[PDB]
Amino acid sequence: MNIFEMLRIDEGLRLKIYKDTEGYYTIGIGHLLTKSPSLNAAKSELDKAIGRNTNGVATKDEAEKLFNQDVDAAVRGILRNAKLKPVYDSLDAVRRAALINMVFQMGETGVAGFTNSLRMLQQKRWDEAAVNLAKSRWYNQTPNRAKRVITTFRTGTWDAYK
Ligand SMILES: [Cl-]
Ligand SMILES: [Cl-]
Repeated sequence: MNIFEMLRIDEGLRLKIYKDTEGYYTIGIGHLLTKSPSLNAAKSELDKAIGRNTNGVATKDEAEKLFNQDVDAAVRGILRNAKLKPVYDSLDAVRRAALINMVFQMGETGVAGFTNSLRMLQQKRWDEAAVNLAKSRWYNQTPNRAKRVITTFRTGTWDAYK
């Protein structure tokens, strides 16, 4: 298992513009297009992302390219973030993937706000962190996915994904 396969399981793959769990237009492997209520605005962002008149549809290769770009951006965001970097640096490889997953879903800002959990993770207080992570809108809105990521931070194994 690795970050790509992990996120592929969590996000799925859809080749036509769809609405995510929050009702925002997305495409491919969890690639958010826009928070705007307008389908046209979404089609326009899709075309600009892929570089062609797509008509709201992407091919598999295109979706996978957006995915590679997004994972790369998530990592790079973490490394540039003063609150995130130190946590990431302190973690083992598996847990690092858990942190990337969270950033991919909610953004640098979103995750950087889990101040208390981040400190616990940095301290390697696994069970405590897991408890704190669960007291969040994130967990209440997408509990199955959140449980998978949490278990990952708790155990440092990929058991939740197997
Ligand atoms: Cl893009
Ligand atoms: Cl879920």
